[PDB]
Amino acid sequence: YPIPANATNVPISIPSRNWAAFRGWAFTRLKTKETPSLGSGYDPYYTYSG
Amino acid sequence: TARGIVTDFAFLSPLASSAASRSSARDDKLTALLAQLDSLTRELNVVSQQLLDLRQQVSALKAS
Repeated sequence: YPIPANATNVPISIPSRNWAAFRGWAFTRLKTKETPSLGSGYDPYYTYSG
Repeated sequence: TARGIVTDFAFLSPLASSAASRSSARDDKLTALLAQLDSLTRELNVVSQQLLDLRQQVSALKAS
């Protein structure tokens, strides 16, 4: 879930499922310019190949 | 122009589902501003009369 403009506080979304067994939890953060929407090959707004 | 207009709408795609939880997250946070920025402003105007009396504590006694 993205972080638009000057941003700090964001909650989680998905509720309805069965929570069987986990191993751990991990966070991470990446730019929307750096990484495109997955499942296409080429996107117009992806102009950062680094 | 061909690329410039397109970028803004599409990138909010995973955020689309959490529309209800944020419109109401906002309102109560603004109610939190009502008290947190009242108490804070009240501390500034009081300094108004404290420094005004501190003025006349020094200015009247430095003189003698």
